[PDB]
Amino acid sequence: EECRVLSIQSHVIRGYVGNRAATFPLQVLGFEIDAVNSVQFSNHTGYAHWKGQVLNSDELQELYEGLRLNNMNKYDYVLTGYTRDKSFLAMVVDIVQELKQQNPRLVYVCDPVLGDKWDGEGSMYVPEDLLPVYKEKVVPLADIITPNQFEAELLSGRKIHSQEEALRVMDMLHSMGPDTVVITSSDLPSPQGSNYLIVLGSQRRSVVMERIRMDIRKVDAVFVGTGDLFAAMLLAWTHKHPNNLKVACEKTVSTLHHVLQRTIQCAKAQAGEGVRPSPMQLELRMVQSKRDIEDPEIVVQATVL
Amino acid sequence: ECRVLSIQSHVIRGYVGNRAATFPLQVLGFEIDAVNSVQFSNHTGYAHWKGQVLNSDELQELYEGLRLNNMNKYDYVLTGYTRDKSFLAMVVDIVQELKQQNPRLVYVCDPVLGDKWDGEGSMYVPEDLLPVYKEKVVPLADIITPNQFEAELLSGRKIHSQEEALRVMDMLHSMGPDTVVITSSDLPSPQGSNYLIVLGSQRRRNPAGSVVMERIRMDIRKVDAVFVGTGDLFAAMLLAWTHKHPNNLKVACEKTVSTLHHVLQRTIQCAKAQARPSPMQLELRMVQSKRDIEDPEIVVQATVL
Ligand SMILES: Nc1ncnc2c1ncn2[C@@H]1O[C@H](COP(=O)(O)OP(=O)(O)OP(=O)(O)O)[C@@H](O)[C@H]1O
Ligand SMILES: Nc1ncnc2c1ncn2[C@@H]1O[C@H](COP(=O)(O)OP(=O)(O)OP(=O)(O)O)[C@@H](O)[C@H]1O
Ligand SMILES: Cc1ncc(COP(=O)(O)O)c(C=O)c1O
Ligand SMILES: Cc1ncc(COP(=O)(O)O)c(C=O)c1O
Ligand SMILES: [Mg+2]
Ligand SMILES: [Mg+2]
Ligand SMILES: [Mg+2]
Ligand SMILES: [Mg+2]
Ligand code: NA
Ligand code: NA
Repeated sequence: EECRVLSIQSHVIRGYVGNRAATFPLQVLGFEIDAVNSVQFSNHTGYAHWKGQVLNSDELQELYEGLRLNNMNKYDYVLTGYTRDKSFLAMVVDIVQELKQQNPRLVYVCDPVLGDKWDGEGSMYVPEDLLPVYKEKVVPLADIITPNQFEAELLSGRKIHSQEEALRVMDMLHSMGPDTVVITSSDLPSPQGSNYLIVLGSQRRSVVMERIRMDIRKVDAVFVGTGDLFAAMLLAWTHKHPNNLKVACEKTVSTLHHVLQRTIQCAKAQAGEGVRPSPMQLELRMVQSKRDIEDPEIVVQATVL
Repeated sequence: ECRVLSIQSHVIRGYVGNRAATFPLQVLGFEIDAVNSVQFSNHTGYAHWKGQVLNSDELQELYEGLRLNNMNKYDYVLTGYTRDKSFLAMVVDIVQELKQQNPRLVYVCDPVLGDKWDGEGSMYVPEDLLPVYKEKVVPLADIITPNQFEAELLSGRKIHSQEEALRVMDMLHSMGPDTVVITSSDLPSPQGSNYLIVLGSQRRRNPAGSVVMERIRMDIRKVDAVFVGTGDLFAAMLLAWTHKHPNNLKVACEKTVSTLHHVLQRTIQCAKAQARPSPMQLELRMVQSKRDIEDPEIVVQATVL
């Protein structure tokens, strides 16, 4: 009847990040997703300016309490992403634990947002005290995690220089609890050329492993909200294709392809030839990608490792 | 691209305020930015509900952020249930500046003041809001959607018949808005007593330059239940379909009212099959009505007045 998702992420007025990047897509795919907005900002922090207010851990608990009092604390999935506050994350953990006791079959999709790699090596953009909570509290509770290379390294304590090392680090994260690990981006080399980024996916489930790889053509620009979109779409596609990590990843990545393809085109037309599109011009063309989200044309086959 | 700034309430579970208005508008291709005026666990018609509210200062701050980035350029502004006078005054100042930034901006205002329960009607917003609506908001509005009780409060006249309704509608036009739709009333229907009546009136200047007025009426059969959020959805869709059929109120209203019907029908059937349906079972089945929102099959035709 209904697949409900409790998604606790940022909200911006203008643009598509966090809950803004996750909601429309999931609703379009028929999920009863409920959005708890961890913050409400004018726009994402990639802009010259930004304003807003946050939601403290007490307010989050207050909201959970209202749902519980009405017996609306039964969800099929929980989805979380970027959080800057340690208190908030701990409160999130208590909530998932609770929702899990309420429904053992709940799937927690955790995007362990900690930072990223830029030119070569990267940096965190979350207070460091958060990492221990993610390693000790969050990830062990998670059923599906979506870190990028940097986050996978931080959560494992191991550096990743090759595909093999990435799969080993993924085995470590698996042992930490999550049955599905998908590294959403990395510096790994591709035979296709230098203009590619690699996605690796591992799923434990007769206990069998399924591992995949995808080589994605890089678009010349920095997008915001794509990691969030990736996690939400992975949530939707692993849902329709359980035990088929391959397809789930192909639909997720293809959906990202169409959205970004549509986004970079508009960004240019607006910026004009030879001019790099601004963050504003680079906002995901989300509503215009509705048909691509409903049924994405697979434009990337994933290789079975 | 058509940009809408919608300042209304947000709930975690259910569809009212920005939750009733956002998904449908996005489905229709509108770039709608949602400013959440409150964040509650659910709508206040449930046994319990908890949450926080946005104050006029935070609204001003969120707006300052859009402005600092030059993102205060909108085609439409949509407001609904507002609980605080200083908030409403802040909303008024915002709409003024936006209209200055763009003189073609259309302000769609749902002047939420109260309603009628059986025979008697009463307010559910601070009474000190009525003067602000009368002198500050409605004069800035291009499209208003009051229910019968609100048209009466705004006009200062009681409505006992179609004739009195049309006079208050002209009164409302003279206050400001070119489009006045009374979204519900207990006026008499030649089809029975179990009908609510919708009246619409739109003043526009045709190609030749003559100022004319289109007037319509719809007799909707009442369903046995109280829905929350349908008034919000009505305004949202009215915005969407008058945008599509700017010189045809009859069609705009027929698509708006037909969309509610399809939604309410699906909702009433997946509430009966659950049960009396409680507030939770009567939540608008928003996500499941996607197809109906995109292209509503017209099920009720309007009477030309
Ligand atoms: N410049 C780009 N070119 C092509 N695809 C991109 C680009 N940026 C993002 N993507 C798409 O978005 C996905 C996620 O990458 P991103 O770098 O946006 O997230 P992450 O950094 O992997 O996630 P997060 O920081 O939220 O944990 C990539 O797998 C790819 O599908
Ligand atoms: N019980 C019902 N039976 C049939 N249709 C209904 C019913 N309730 C709401 N509707 C639909 O929703 C529309 C809006 O009515 P509602 O009473 O929901 O809002 P209002 O009270 O008219 O608006 P507001 O938000 O300004 O108070 C009606 O015109 C109709 O299309
Ligand atoms: C507050 C906030 N939410 C969401 C996002 C989206 O993150 P990503 O670019 O990985 O999709 C960002 C990006 O930094 C952010 O700052
Ligand atoms: C915060 C809020 N938003 C929206 C609504 C829904 O209004 P309506 O049923 O007139 O569309 C309500 C109900 O009173 C409400 O409390
Ligand atoms: Mg990245
Ligand atoms: Mg992110
Ligand atoms: Mg009503
Ligand atoms: Mg309302
Ligand atoms: Na990621
Ligand atoms: Na109304």
